[PDB]
Amino acid sequence: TIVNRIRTDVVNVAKSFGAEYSEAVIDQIFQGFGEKFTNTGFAIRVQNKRNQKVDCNIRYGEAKENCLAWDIARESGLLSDQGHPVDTLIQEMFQAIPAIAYGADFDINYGLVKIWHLPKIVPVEEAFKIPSLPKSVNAHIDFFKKYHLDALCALTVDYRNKSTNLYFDAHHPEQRTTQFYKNILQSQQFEVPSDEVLEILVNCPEIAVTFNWSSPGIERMCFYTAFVNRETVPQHINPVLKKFAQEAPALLDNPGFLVGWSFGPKKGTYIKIDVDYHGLVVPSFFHMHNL
Ligand SMILES: [C-]#[N+][C@@H]1[C@H]2c3c[nH]c4cccc(c34)C(C)(C)[C@H]2C[C@@H](Cl)[C@]1(C)C=C
Ligand SMILES: CC(C)=CCSP(=O)(O)OP(=O)(O)O
Repeated sequence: TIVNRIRTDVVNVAKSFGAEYSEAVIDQIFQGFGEKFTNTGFAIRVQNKRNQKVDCNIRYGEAKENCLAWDIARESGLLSDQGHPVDTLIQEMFQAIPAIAYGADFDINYGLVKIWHLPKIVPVEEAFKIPSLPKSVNAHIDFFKKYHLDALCALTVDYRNKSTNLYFDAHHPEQRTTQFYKNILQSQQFEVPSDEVLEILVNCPEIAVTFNWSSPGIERMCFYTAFVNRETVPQHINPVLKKFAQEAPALLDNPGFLVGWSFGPKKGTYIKIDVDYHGLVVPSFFHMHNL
């Protein structure tokens, strides 16, 4: 079956990258969501957030107007009340902005970590009405204006990290210059990467900005780029990129990949790479950003 091949592949990725994982967690996740993994946008992700440690996430998305993952996770025990503003945030999101899709994200050592809300691209003003957003979001209106973060293409609630992301379509001509990325990164006193990475960033069609309830500032920013096959991933930039690009499983032989470049302060400066397991994610990425 597809679901058994997926579960096998996930375990094999975790063992190959030495990622911490829990067989009991994986059993819970697949009990609730394995059927969903078989026939929707499904990806396996690895990242090097923590020092000398690779983490493995699995995630899916589908074009439903309601947030089915929330009901499944509540019923299957994968999401309990946190005693925290995240408890109702996703509900508020789907009440405040109409969704064309939703998604969910799982750390295979923990369980459900995030749920995504995917609207049609809307002005970012539509998010300022969401009551339980961290106050730092409204406090950053002038920042969003200045860096042409006006076109909101997704929202996410990170239940484990207790944080939220806003995702923007990087449509503005200024975002085709390396100076834009140097300036938005320096504005947060984040690390500025090499010129190589900068000329990769200028092609990023999407920018994520992370907020939380523990600071007035931005926690980290992420620039996302897709690659149509293993060969065009910039494997030389980092060993995790090379190893995952050459080894990641998929249902076709040469799958595409989504690469996120994260930047923070002792920070979240790191790489994320996801494999387009079924082949739907990468085209939907280009389509949602009109490329
Ligand atoms: C299918 N789908 C999902 C989609 C998604 C959820 N949140 C997003 C925020 C920005 C962009 C995207 C998403 C897409 C459309 C590029 C997409 C990515 C893949 Cl990796 C995911 C997570 C499924 C495994
Ligand atoms: C397009 C990408 C692959 C999904 C967007 S959500 P994310 O996984 O990048 O969010 P975080 O890394 O948890 O901040």
